[PDB]
This record gives sequence, C-alpha cells and structure tokens, in this order.
Amino acid sequence: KKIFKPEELRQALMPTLEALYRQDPESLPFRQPVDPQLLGIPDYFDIVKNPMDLSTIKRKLDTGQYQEPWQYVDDVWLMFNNAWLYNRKTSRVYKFCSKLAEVFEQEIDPVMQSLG
Ligand SMILES: COc1cc(C(C)=O)ccc1N
Repeated sequence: KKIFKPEELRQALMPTLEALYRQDPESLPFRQPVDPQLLGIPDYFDIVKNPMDLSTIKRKLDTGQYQEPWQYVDDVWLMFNNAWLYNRKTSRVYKFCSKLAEVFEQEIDPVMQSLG
C-alpha cells in the first residue's frame, strides 16, 4: 500500500486544480463558498448537505487534509454534483459546472495513472 507524502500529493494534484481556476468565466461561481444568507437562498442547505468549492479544496490541498488522492477527487465531484443538483440545467452555474467537469476529467486521468 503506497503511502503519500503531503507535499508530493499536493504537487501531483495542484495542476488539476489550477486548470479549474484558470477557466474564465467558468470557475467564477466556484471560487468561493455559496453563502445562502448573502445570496438570499435559504433552501440551499436543505438540498446541499456538504458544500464544497474551489477555495475550500485548495485550502484542504494546502493543509494536508487529503491523505489519498481519491479524497481530493471526491471533493471535486462533490462540488460539481452540488451545483448540478441545486441549479437549473440551462443556468449559468450549471453550464459553467459542466465545463469545469470536462476540464477536470481531462486533467485528473493521466495524473491518477501516474500516482498508481
Ligand atoms: C445562488 O446561486 C449560486 C449558486 C452557486 C452554486 C455553486 O450552486 C454558486 C453561485 C451562485 N450565485
């Protein structure tokens, strides 16, 4: 069972996260946590039980919170699935989510092969 050093796991996975952040405009609604109070959407946490966003993923990747690569992958998919569950299919958020998911799959596949 391969053990992962925290800084090596971060270096391996960081380019996949940077690829998401580089999408403009598609990363913009994902760069900060959904704040239902600021946005006036009190139903949000009734639907999204486990919020996730790029800034939280980055913080976790920077602070040794992912012991194995699949935990990072799970958080990326959680972010996407939250947005695809809460938002209209033709909404900006949903369409932007789909672009990020396209980019992510391209980026994570060879990385996971090299890790393993
Ligand atoms: C309230 O609409 C939003 C929903 C979302 C997500 C990610 O679901 C993000 C930013 C918004 N402004």
